[PDB]
Amino acid sequence: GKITFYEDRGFQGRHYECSSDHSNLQPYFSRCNSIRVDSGCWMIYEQPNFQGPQYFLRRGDYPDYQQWMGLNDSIRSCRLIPHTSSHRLRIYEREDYRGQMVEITEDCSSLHERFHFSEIHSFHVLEGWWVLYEMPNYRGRQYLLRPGDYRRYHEWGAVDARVGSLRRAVDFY
Repeated sequence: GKITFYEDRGFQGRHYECSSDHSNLQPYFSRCNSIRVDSGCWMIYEQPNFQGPQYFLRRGDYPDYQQWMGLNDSIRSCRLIPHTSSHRLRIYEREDYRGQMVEITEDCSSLHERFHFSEIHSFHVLEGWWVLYEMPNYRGRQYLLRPGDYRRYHEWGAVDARVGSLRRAVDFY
């Protein structure tokens, strides 16, 4: 993985090239207004130690923070999302894996419209890392999901229960 942060928009100003996880980016730049990702899938955060609002980045240009749907130019930590050989997850109508269920292996752009049940309250990530979005079409607040149990919203770090879309974190070979 390779990512480069720039202090000004349009890839201008002081910049820092990165190839691994950093729990504290403060020593490298005080503001981040544009990012260019050369390889790998990344999750950037507003606070150190991967805390606070999180954002997903793929290869390519992010000329402004609005490109990654950020709230401001304060990025203090980054995570290179691990690569897995596959992706698999179960979606449940009720908490604690109760109610109707569907097992998926591909992206879902609208959680409340694609299945036979519209209420969504728990997830079981069996394989691969995914990004859960608050709104449909991969927008709104984001929550990175690594393999594990998510019997209720508190488990994925949300203070809100609103969900809308789900995408697999995948990069080319």
